[PDB]
Amino acid sequence: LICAQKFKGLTVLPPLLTDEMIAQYTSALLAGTIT
Amino acid sequence: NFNGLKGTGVLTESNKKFLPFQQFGRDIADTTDAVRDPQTLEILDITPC
Ligand SMILES: *[C@@H]1O[C@H](CO)[C@@H](O[C@@H]2O[C@H](CO)[C@@H](O)[C@H](O)[C@H]2NC(C)=O)[C@H](O)[C@H]1NC(C)=O
Repeated sequence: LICAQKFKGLTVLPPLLTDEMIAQYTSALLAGTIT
Repeated sequence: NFNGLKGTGVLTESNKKFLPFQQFGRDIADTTDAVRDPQTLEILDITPC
């Protein structure tokens, strides 16, 4: 409940780049450096 | 205001297990989050507005 006790004005905002897009960039760099 | 338990917010219904001698409820931030009504014997939870 340590994550849900944020009633006292302490917010965490998500990153703009999600995990899927980061993994897709990683796959793109891997493909570009292998082929 | 239940015997000096002043606060601001809504009082939702909570059904957590307590003890007969335990009526107060605090949290990590040392704030009154769960309370027991003095007259009637159910449990309320303070949620901000
Ligand atoms: C507070 O006092 C009142 C009388 O002034 C009592 O409440 C009654 O409790 C009985 C329980 O057997 C109920 O059947 C009645 O309907 C209640 N009357 C009311 C609420 O007017 C009792 O002594 C105390 N009540 C509580 C909830 O502690």
